[PDB]
Amino acid sequence: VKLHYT
Amino acid sequence: KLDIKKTFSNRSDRVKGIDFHPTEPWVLTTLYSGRVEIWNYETQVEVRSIQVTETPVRAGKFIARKNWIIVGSDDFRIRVFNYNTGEKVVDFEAHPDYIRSIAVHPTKPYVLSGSDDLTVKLWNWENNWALEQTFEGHEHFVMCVAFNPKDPSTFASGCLDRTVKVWSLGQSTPNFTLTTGQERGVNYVDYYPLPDKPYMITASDDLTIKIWDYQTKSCVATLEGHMSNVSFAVFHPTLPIIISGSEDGTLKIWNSSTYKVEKTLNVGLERSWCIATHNYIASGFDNGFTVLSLG
Repeated sequence: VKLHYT
Repeated sequence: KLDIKKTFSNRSDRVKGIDFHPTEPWVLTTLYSGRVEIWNYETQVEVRSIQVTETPVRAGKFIARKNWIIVGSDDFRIRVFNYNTGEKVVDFEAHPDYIRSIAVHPTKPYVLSGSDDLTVKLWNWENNWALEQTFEGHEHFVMCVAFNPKDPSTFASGCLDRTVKVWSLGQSTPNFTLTTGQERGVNYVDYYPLPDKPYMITASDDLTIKIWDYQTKSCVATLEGHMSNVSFAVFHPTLPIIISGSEDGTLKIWNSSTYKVEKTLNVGLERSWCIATHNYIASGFDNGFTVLSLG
C-alpha cells in the first residue's frame, strides 16, 4: 500500500 | 522585524509543490489534480496554466536561466515547459514509480529527482536530458532532494527509511548516512544557506523537526509542537528563522538561534504540504496556496 498517497 | 502581511491567497485543488521565480513576481504551484499554475502574485493574475496530466504533480521548479518550469508527476514522468511560449520541451519517464522531489543545480545543467523507486537520478539537460547517474542505497521512498548551496557538488536526500544521505556527484556511495532517529521517516531536508553554520534540517511524520551539524553528524536541536506529519522545514535565506508546515494545518516560525516557536499560523487552507522562499514565502495546502510577506 502506497504510503504518503495524499 | 516580524510583520506577517498577506500578499496573495487563492483557493485551488491540493498544492503539492511550489516555487518562486527569482526575478519575476511569480509563484508556481503544482496540484494533486495534475494541473500547474504560474501566478503573478503582485497583480494576482495567472501568467500560465497547464493541465499536465491527470495524476498528482508533486514536484515543480523554475529553471529561470532557461525560461522553463520542470515538473514530475505520479505517472512517472518528468516534463519541462517553456513558460514564455507554453510549449513542452521534454517529456520522459524518469522512474518506474512516483516522483517526490526535484532539485535544480544553481549553476550546472543538472536536475535531481527523488522517487518511490528508492533512488535519486541525475539528468543533464545539455546532454539531451540523459540519465547521468543513479544514486542507490536508500531503503524506502526518497521524499526530498536538495543541493548544498555552499557546495553543490554535494546534495542530500531525505527518505522514509529514516535516514538522510549526502552524496557527491560522480560518486556511487554516500559521503555519509545520517541516522535521524525520526523513526517514521524523513519527509524533507534543507540546508542552512549561509557560511557560518554547517546545518541541515529534517522533518518527519514523527512530529519532530531536527537540526543537524553535517560535519559532526550531531543533532543540534529538536523542534516539537506540530500535531501531525511535518511536511517540510526550511531555513529562511535572509531571516534568522525556521519555517515549517504540517498536516495539522499550521505554519510555524521558529527562532533559529533559540529554536523556540515565535509564531503559529493557521491560514485556513487545511493541511500544509510544501514551502518556497524567495521576505516573501509561499506555502501550498489542501485548499490552495498563500504568498506571505514577513517584512
